[PDB]
Amino acid sequence: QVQLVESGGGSVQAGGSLRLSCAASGSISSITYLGWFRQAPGKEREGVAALITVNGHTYYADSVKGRFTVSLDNAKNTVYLQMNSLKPEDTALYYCAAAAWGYAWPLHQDDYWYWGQGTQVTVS
Amino acid sequence: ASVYAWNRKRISNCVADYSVLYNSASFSTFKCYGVSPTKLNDLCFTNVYA
Amino acid sequence: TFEYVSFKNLREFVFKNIDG
Repeated sequence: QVQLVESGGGSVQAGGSLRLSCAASGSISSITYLGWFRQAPGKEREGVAALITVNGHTYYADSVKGRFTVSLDNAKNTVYLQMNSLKPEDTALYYCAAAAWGYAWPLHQDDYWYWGQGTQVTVS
Repeated sequence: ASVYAWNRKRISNCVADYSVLYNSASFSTFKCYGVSPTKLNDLCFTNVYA
Repeated sequence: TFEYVSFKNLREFVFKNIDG
């Protein structure tokens, strides 16, 4: 019942900047938790960014700590993911996920999420 | 408590606020089944064993 | 599963158990 549309991807060099987005449509007030995923070629899809919609609390992984920021825009109904200080280990497919049951740090693939279509982010 | 002795304690005839739990800034795997945690504070149910 | 705190005198009472 919740549809996620994500964009903002593209190719940028090392040390550059990007800014992903993920718009939500449907039962918006029931969604309590937005988490950003990342699946490298040859690696499992892990948890990178986390954001409670009700609380505003942000949780970040240890490989992206001090570089990655997540923000919520309730007026435009779209969660953001600003990419700062990029390194070439970030070449992966990124996914935005929504939860209507609560928050769980660390992110897990086997939980019930509303999955998007994924955006390619390529850095070199 | 222990897991060989997790007693079925009855806390009754009072009120439990849950809005400080979301602002406790320490929860890791906060999992609510059935009903959403947004609609936990306003509506309650029987058998509130812990 | 409860607790409470409360000839010349005639302490009348009437008790009813309906609808649980």
